This record gives sequence, C-alpha cells and structure tokens, in this order.
Amino acid sequence: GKDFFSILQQAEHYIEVLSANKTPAQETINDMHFLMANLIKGGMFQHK
Amino acid sequence: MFLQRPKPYSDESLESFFIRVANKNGYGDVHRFLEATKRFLQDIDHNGYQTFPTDITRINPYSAKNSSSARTASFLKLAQLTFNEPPELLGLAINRTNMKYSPSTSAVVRGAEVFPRSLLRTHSIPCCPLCLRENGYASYLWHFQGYEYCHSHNVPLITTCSCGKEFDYRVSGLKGICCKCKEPITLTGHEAACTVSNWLAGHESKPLPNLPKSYRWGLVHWWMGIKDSEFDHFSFVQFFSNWPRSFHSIIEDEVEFNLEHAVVSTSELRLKDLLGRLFFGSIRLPERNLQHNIILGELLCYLENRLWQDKGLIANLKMNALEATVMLNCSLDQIASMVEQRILKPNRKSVTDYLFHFGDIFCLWLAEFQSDEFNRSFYVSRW
Amino acid sequence: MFLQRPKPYSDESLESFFIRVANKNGYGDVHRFLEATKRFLQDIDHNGYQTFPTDITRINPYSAKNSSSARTASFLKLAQLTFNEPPELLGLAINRTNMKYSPSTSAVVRGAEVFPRSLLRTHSIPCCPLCLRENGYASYLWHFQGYEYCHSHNVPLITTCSGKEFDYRVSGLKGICCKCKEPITLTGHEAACTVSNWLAGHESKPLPNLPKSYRWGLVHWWMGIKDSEFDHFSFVQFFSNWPRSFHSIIEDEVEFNLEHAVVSTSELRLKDLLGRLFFGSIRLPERNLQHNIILGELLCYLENRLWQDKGLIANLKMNALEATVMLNCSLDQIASMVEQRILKPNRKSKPNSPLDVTDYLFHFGDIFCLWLAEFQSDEFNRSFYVSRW
Amino acid sequence: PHQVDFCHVPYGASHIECSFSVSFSSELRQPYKCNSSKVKQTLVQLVELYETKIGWTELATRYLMNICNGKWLWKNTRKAY
Ligand SMILES: [Zn+2]
Ligand SMILES: [Zn+2]
Repeated sequence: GKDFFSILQQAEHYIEVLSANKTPAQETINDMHFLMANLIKGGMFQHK
Repeated sequence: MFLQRPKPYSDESLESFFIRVANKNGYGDVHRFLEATKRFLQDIDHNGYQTFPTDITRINPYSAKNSSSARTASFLKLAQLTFNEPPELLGLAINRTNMKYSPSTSAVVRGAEVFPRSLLRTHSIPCCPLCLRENGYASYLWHFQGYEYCHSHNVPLITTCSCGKEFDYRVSGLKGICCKCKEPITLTGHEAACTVSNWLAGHESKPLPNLPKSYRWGLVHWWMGIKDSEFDHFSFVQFFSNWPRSFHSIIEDEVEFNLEHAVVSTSELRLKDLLGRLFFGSIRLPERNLQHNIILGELLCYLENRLWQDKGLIANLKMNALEATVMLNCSLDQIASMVEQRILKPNRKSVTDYLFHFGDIFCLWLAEFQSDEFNRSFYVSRW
Repeated sequence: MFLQRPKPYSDESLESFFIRVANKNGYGDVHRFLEATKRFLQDIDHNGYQTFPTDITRINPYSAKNSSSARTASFLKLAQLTFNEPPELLGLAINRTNMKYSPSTSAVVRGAEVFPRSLLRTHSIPCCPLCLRENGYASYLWHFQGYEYCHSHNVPLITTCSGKEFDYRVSGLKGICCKCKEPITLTGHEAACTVSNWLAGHESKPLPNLPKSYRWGLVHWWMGIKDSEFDHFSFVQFFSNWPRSFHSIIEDEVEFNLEHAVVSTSELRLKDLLGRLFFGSIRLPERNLQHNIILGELLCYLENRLWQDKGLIANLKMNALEATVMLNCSLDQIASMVEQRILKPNRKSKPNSPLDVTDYLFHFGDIFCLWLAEFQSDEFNRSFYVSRW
Repeated sequence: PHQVDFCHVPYGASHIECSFSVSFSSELRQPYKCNSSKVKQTLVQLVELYETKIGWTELATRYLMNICNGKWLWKNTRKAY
C-alpha cells in the first residue's frame, strides 16, 4: 500500500491526520513526503 | 582509507564494533564513519555503493531487504581492505538464515549461533550500563528477548534511564550519558532469571542442559510455544529442574486429555489431533539434530517405548502424507515415489489425504531416513 | 519364545550379534535360530510375516529392498518382546539413508555413523581371526573397504585361508576352515595402520579429529581425487601437512584450468574452473563446515581470494542448478529469491520472468555473498573455517 | 555500423566544467488539470496543509543536496580528484 495512487486514495485521510493539532507519526509524514515529491515531479494521475 | 581495530572481542555487537572503530581512528561520531566507509566503497568500485547503511540502527544484514548480499560483500571488503590487521567483522553481523524454528518462524544467525526471529528486539534494545562502562563494548546478547539480566553482573538490563526516557548504545556512544541530561546512566525472582540469562550465553547452569548455544534459544522459543506467551524464567528453570520427569508428565497430560476430549473415534484419530502441538512444535528447532534437539529426542524416545501399548493406539495414528514429509525430511515427490514403490502402506488404495499411520512411518524413518544427527542412537542411550 | 543376550557389544555386526545369541540360548546353528524367530513372528500378527529373511547375510535392512520398514518393525518387536533385558538390536543394523555423499552416491547408517555405500564390501567380507578368536564377535568395520587393518592388533584383515573364502556369517565366529577342519592360524603397513585405526573413532595425529562419520566422507573424497585405488600412504601424506597440501592441490588445479581454459575469462564458469573440487566436496556426508574439513578449507581459500585479479574468482559464472547445491534451496526457492531481486541475474529476461534454470546467469562471488547472508545455516557456517589454521 | 562513442578528457586539459540550470517553481500548488473540481480542492488543500504542518524544508533540502553535491554528475565522479 506504499505506491503513489494508493496513498493518493487516502488523501482525505491525510487531510484530517494533518489537521489535528497533534503531530502525526513519522511513517505518515514519510508517506506524505513521498506524495508531495511525486506531485513535484508532476505527471498524469488518470484512469481512462 | 586505513584504520586500526581495537582489541577485538568475541561477543560484541556489530554496531558496538563500528562505534568503537569510529571513535578510535579519526571520527567524532559514528555516523560520520558510516559516510566515510560509504565514500570508500564509492572509491573502490562496488555494489554497496548504493545500499550501504549510514544510520547505525540498520547495519546488520537482516535489516536490508534484497541487499543483504551486498552488505555482506561490503563487510568482506572492509575486513580485508581497510585495517592494519584484518578483523573478524563479518562474524559479528546478525544476518538472516534459511533454517526455521519449529512452528513457521524464521531465524537469524550470528557467528556460529542461530537465534529465532521471534525474539530479536526490533527496537528499544537494553544495555548493561555497568558492562558498558567497564568493557567499553555492547554485547550482542542484549538484542534478544531472553537475555534479561547481565550474565556477568546479575543486574537487570537498563532499557530506560531517568535522564533518557529510553536509551540505546546505538545512539549513546558506548558511554554512560543519557540523551537529554549529560550524566552517568548507571542506575541499579532475580536469580530465577539470572541463571537463564547466563545459560543463554555459552555457559552452564545446573538445571538447564548443555546444548549448543544455538539450541538454547530453541528451548526458549519452544517454551514460549507451550506458555502461549510471556517467557518467564522461573517456570523454565523449574521445568528443567525435573527434566525427564516434567516433560514426560507434560506429554502424558496433553496426550491423555486429547484422547478423552477427542470428538472422533480411535481408528480415524489423527496425530495432529493427538500429540498435535508438541510433536510438530518441536520437530524443527535449530534443526532435528536429536543429540542437541533434546525436546524432539525425549518425545521420540517416549513415543518409541509406548509405540504398542493400547492396541497400538499411538502406532495407528493417521498422519497425512504432508506430515510424513515433516516427520522425516523428504518431498511429497519422494514419499510418492516410496509408496508407488510399495515402501509405505497407503491403507486404502487408489495425495494430501490422511492415508498413513504413525508406526509404519516411524519404522520407515528408522529404516530409510535415519540421518547422521537425525539419528535414533542419540536418544535411546539417554536417561 | 524367550531369549537372553551375552555381553552386548556396541561395535559389532548385526549378524555377529545374532550368531552369539543363537549359540547362547538353544540353537546350535543360526539358520534354525532365525527360522525360529520367523515362526515366532508368524504366530504374532506382523508384516514381516512374509518378507523376513532366513539368510544371515541379507538381514541388514540395506539388503532389504522395498521391505526395510517391515524388518525394522520386526527388530523393535524383538527388542521388546523376546529378551530379559531389551537388546540394542536396531542400533547395529546398517541400513539405507536418504542422505547422499558428494557425487551422487547413497549412504548407509549404522548406529550414529553414516558411511558411503561405495565402500561397503558387497561380498567377501574379511575377518581378523585373532580378533575373532579373542573376542568372539565380528565388528562392523570389517564390512567397510577402509578397515583393512585391525586397529586392535596391527594385523591386516584376512579374507581367505589356505578355507579359500572365509566369512564369519558362514563360519560361525570360530577358527575353523571351509573345506578343512583346523584353525585359521596365519598372520606400506604402518601407513595403513594409522588410517585403519583412525577410521574407528580414535586419534591418529596426522589425521583430523573429525566425527567418525565425516572420516568415511574424507576417504570417499580421496577416492574421488585419485579416480580409484584408495591407498593409505597418499592419504596420510596429504594430511601430514594439511593446511599446505590441499592448498597446493587447489592452487594447481585452479591454475591448470585457468591456463587451459577454452573460454575467455569474462565467460569462464565455475563448473570448469574449480569444478571437480568444489562440487566434489560440497556434501561429503553433509556440509557441516566444522567437520566437512575440505569444503571448509576450499571455502576459506576461495573467500581469501574472492577479489584478487579484477575479480577472477568473484566473477565466475554459476548456474541456478549450481546455486541450489552451493547453498541448500530448491530452484523454486531460487526463483523466489530472484523475483525478490535478492539475486543479480546479470542478463535481462524481460517478459514475465521465464525462469531458465540451466543458463549460466549468476556470479559466484554474488552467490558466495548470498550464502553469507540469507543461507548461513546452523553448522554450514562461515565462522567455522575462518577461525582455523 | 554499431557506432560506439568515446568521450575522454583531452590530454592537456586542466579540468572540466559542467554547467546547467535548474528552476524550482510553484507549479505544484494547483493541479494542471482536474476534470472534477471536487478532487482539485482536496489536493490544493493537501498541499496547503502539508506546507503549514510540515514545512517544505525536508523536500527542499533533499533536492538542494542533490543539486549542491555532484549527483547530477551521475558517474563522472567515480574517479575524480
Ligand atoms: Zn554487564
Ligand atoms: Zn583383531
């Protein structure tokens, strides 16, 4: 469950995990780091 | 580069070795030394180029997945290319192994001694702060969930100090200073566990047997196999206090309860039902070396003597072919070749169906599969 | 019926035990004795009811083909249903073993010690008539082609007397001849005495103190080097300077197969260069590197020279069916190791991984290292050889 | 006609310069396309909340490190003084 489009399927979860006043786990910020870097690389996240 | 090694110990964790070779030659912190060796493996072309670890927590090859080969290559090169005299750097490395422990659990070997993976302290590894201060190195045994007292100081291992609410030498530096407050870390059924921990190191203890230090952890993992969790040292030492008596009582008590509480009658009773957990939970520890695997030895001895006691109730226990391939190391292919050659007796004519008894398979193992160490003569001349 | 055994000797042939228990209780001839026990298992329910042998020579369940299980069952049944004190009967029965020796040769286990079938004396077993008359039992060692001198008497084992073929299973453990009635009184010796003594668990200092099972592995291996004709002086000299002799042998072999290699170096395989030695020492009795001393030294030599000449040894081509024997695993487990990319298949099989188990695809160095982690088993361990001479 | 090429440093060459130009830009703030705005919001807000909670310093550092040590010079530093 550590590809890109899988951790993008959980972006709604990450929104609320960040939105909490408490800091998130180290692994989840690693997941979000990879997600942000994959956005920085840009590309096509489509399913035709 | 060129380094000098310090006073090599036998029982010294690899991370401890890298600490005391970093802080010996030229480096302030061991992390810098890891980057230095990575640059070294850059200079001389290599494959550890990429995957050589720079965090100290993950140096042992069991940490890298699909890169353990490269890390052992790296340690080999380091050992004969970077020191005035070659160190035994690879023998200290905890790496995986192919052999399992009896119920579906993998194992990790260090030096000549293979431990179960079930007890490895994936995190929060303790320390003997005294032994740190005197010897100056971290013994490997601290990594395993049996070694709960220092076999040399009979002190419980300090896992968390007061200054450092959790401590480990892999970040400390083989010295007594906590993470937050710089100060000596040295603080503090005791004997019921001290003997067990001393016996876990290569040593002797009065109630526990003189098995190879690879089979001692096998005993421990088997005990946790009986005691569904919670390895306590007292029940262990008292269980080995009356050794041939306690285990015989155990197999009797487990065997008698199964025979009453069995839901299907005697002739179709199977051996994973009766003697189900003991037999297959002892069959492969470090290995079925009957001289060392004292548990399987005693179990097979007890079964052999009572093979024909009650209508041969033991002997005529149906075990499926796949359980014969475990009882005697073999392939379903090879037992198939044996039964079509008419070596075994598939009681009903005509592959994972229960078609063979225990007795015909036990005598089969006696006849055609008795190995060098998986050998009958090791247990018959016992107590 | 009820039997009793005299002075149970641990180092004794099964046939000899049966002889000295037949003559002890009530039987003048052993044939009647075995016949009587066959009937004793006749009235009893058993499966040896059919295939039980009456010939003394063919009782050891390695002679029993397709029926060793039933005969071992019979042996136990007697060991607990026929004696005052339980006899060590199944302990002396030389029988089949699933394990094998180095090149495709089966093995026979007796007690705790397993021997290569290749040296078994299928026929014409000798005897030590001095030992026979003095002891009254025939040790098992007389069955094996290595034991040709008696470690107890320094006398060569005799096969025939002036009785033109003497055999204990047909004589009766006495000094008497085949076609004449008289005793058997008759008879590089020193290089053979040490070997034949060391072949029983003992110490002959020019020979290693390995478990007595790996000693027969050594002898079968030496038969492997010199294609046949195991003679003891070559053995004792090859082990006189042990950390030097095998080193010279392996050095000369690798140099010879390198010099005359019909292939370049980048494609030089391990099968040709260093082929007979490695794959001929990988399982002498089993690959315990503490005992399997020759695999131990060969692996030490190769490790100490993995990267010597731009990776000569290291870059040696190895096939999957050679990885499966250098480090115990099935080619399906190797498939699982190479889809997990724990292995380095130097050539790309692009579509869907069609596993070719025969094409030279891995490097030896990268398989030696893969043995050093992921496969260093209990005793097949590196730390056994490195801390040696 | 396999045409294998060979680029070696000339004989008297004192050293060798390698020039390039890398541009960081804020093109990750808004998706270049989202045929469904409902997902565009949850990504622009994702980026905003990431930046607020765990600032850009980690990705920025791990990029600028590759820039500032020779890592774009892929293999040309194996044997370099
Ligand atoms: Zn200590
Ligand atoms: Zn003799």
